[PDB]
Amino acid sequence: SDHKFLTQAVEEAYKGVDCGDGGPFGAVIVHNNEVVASCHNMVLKYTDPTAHAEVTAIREACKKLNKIELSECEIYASCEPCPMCFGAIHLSRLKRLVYGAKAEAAIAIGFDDFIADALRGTGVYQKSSLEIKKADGNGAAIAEQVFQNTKEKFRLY
Amino acid sequence: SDHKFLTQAVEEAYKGVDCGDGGPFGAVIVHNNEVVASCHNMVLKYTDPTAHAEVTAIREACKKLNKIELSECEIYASCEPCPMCFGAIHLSRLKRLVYGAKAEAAIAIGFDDFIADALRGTGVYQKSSLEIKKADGNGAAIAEQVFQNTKEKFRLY
Ligand SMILES: O=c1[nH]c(=O)c2ncn([C@@H]3O[C@H](CO)[C@@H](O)[C@H]3O)c2[nH]1
Ligand SMILES: [Zn+2]
Ligand SMILES: [Zn+2]
Repeated sequence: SDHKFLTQAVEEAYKGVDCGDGGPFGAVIVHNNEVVASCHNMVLKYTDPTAHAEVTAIREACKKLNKIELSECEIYASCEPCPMCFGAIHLSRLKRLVYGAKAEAAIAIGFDDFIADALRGTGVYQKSSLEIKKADGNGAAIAEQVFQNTKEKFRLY
Repeated sequence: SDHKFLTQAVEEAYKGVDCGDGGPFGAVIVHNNEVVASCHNMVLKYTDPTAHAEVTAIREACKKLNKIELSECEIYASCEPCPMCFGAIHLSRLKRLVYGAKAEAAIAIGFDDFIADALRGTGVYQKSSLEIKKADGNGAAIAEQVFQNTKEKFRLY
């Protein structure tokens, strides 16, 4: 089922960058095969630099479930969560994170080299509680190609 | 000027605890001596674990200035911002952060050992360039006293 929800997050990234809500980033929060929230980056729509896909999904899932913790839930991110979003994932008590593309795939088309030390295990103070799965194979390929596809779409604009 | 806005952030922390909005944390965003946002933790009121004082303040300042970057603004946090909030401060491009109490003051009364490497200078993948001032003297005194005064008066999260 990992493939299904990761590809749904990828679809959310495409949808969000097509409708102009924000950058090509998606996030899906699931509760035992049940989709709780399916969101993308809403920074431009909300005029909110904290409205990344992961943060938006956390907010919507927490409001839908009437609780500030998502201990029974897992999050699927189309792209490797940033430091802010990884911190939000920690605070949300999500029990597992699956992300598709490395941050370098986003950096390749002009996004900031804003990478979470706690996700990559390079910190002194911050460590991760979280089970972190980096996607491989076909899901990883789809997620990685997201960014070059979006650049192609808007090339002649 | 630093002491005034840090004191206002401390006051926001106290007000938020008294309201039941969240924990004893405040944040004030300033543009050239004008207060752009004055917020406290809203986790309990919004059912939103991302609604820390700093994130709430960034949201409100961005909505008031109707822009997603706060390049000429400064932020005053009653307590050392967590990894999430420091990532949000990074993304909002705030040029200066003044914080009152070290994170250990909050950790000592039950909060997560959840510390931002990039703030303390131990980040590797997260490279922050904003100016960071840790309060001294009376500011540090009142900011630390926040956590002694608010013990047992709010629900942890
Ligand atoms: O930056 C923060 N803003 C808050 O509102 C807040 N509320 C609680 N905490 C927790 O306090 C500790 C010290 O930063 C960390 O465990 C935070 O998650 C907060 N950190
Ligand atoms: Zn993010
Ligand atoms: Zn925080």
